[PDB]
Amino acid sequence: ATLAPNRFFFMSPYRSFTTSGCFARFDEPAVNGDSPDSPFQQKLAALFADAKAQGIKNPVMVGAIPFDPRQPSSLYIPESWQSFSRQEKQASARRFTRSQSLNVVERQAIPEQTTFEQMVARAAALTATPQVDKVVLSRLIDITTDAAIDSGVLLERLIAQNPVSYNFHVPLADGGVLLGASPELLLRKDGERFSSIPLAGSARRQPDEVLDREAGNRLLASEKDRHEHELVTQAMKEVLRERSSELHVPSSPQLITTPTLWHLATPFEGKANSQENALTLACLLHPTPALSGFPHQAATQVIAELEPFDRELFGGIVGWCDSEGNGEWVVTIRCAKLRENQVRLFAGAGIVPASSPLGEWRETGVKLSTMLNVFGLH
Ligand SMILES: C=C(O[C@H]1C=CC=C(C(=O)O)[C@@H]1O)C(=O)O
Ligand SMILES: [Mg+2]
Repeated sequence: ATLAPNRFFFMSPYRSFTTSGCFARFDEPAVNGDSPDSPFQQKLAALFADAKAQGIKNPVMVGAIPFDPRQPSSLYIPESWQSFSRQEKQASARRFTRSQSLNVVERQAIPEQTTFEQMVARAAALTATPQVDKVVLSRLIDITTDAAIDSGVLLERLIAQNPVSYNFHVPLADGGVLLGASPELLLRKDGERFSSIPLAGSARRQPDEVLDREAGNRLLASEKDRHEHELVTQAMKEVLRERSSELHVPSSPQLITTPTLWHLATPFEGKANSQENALTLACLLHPTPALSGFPHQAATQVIAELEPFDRELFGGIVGWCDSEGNGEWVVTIRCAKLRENQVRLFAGAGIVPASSPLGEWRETGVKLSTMLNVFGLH
């Protein structure tokens, strides 16, 4: 049995659930969604009361928000939801046997290696200057297949290969499915308590648990990545100052893993005002310098002049919140948009003065391989 493409699914060490039905869609842009006087929040709160009044106990709001919060949002309240056991689902997925044979008929890197290296070069150059210190640049892989892609079977494969990550499956207004295995927590809020766990900095994992246990330790030392990382953490520090009652931040990062990568992480733990819910804080933080750059608005402008595509939901956030200030939001990376027989993958890095284009090209390549492995490609 597999999940139908019109259900939301979210797999997390916090709350893991599915959803059924669609009481109300919510397209409203999330810009200035960090202040509760915002159209986004007033509309959001309007719709929650609408839902409760109309008979829905414990409404939740689910879906994704795009990189650029001006662009519209892909949220909606389901008619219902249904908790499930993370560990139970890991085990069923690892046994899910029957897969789909897929024939690719086109595969396009957008852009290809050379154009990407020139974009990495022209971006690193501009970080050396007073104009920006960090920009994140991304690329895509477009895949056309000869038959519609079964979203449910693919999701089982993704769980089996990515047991530990924040795994999501989002129905879109166009009939598509946004799907991925994010390692990066952008914002959890459990009652009054909140955390965020930004990543930045990467190294390949190795098959041998000797060269693996040390390729990591290298990551912990590499000044390139340690500096990559500090830009993200200083910025999130400043932004949370007058938004959080308390706030604890380690000054040095720690190692975490995906099946493909070592990453550097810094956990944030704080308490926030009753003025705040899961999305006001998520909208505040996102995008961090791990997904856009630093300074944030200066780096969006390099991204627009350099990236030959619209990121749309990629590099956004995906998740949920309820009517009572709680929720979880993870960054939309290690992901794909599926629709009928067409798929788009996404990956970004991670660009400062010391970054070589061959390095970042291959870094994004390893990140893309999470979703390529789900598809059975290299
Ligand atoms: C943009 C991505 O990663 C971000 C978060 C973890 C590692 C990153 C890096 O080392 O450059 C990126 O800041 C992606 O996986 O597509
Ligand atoms: Mg990087």
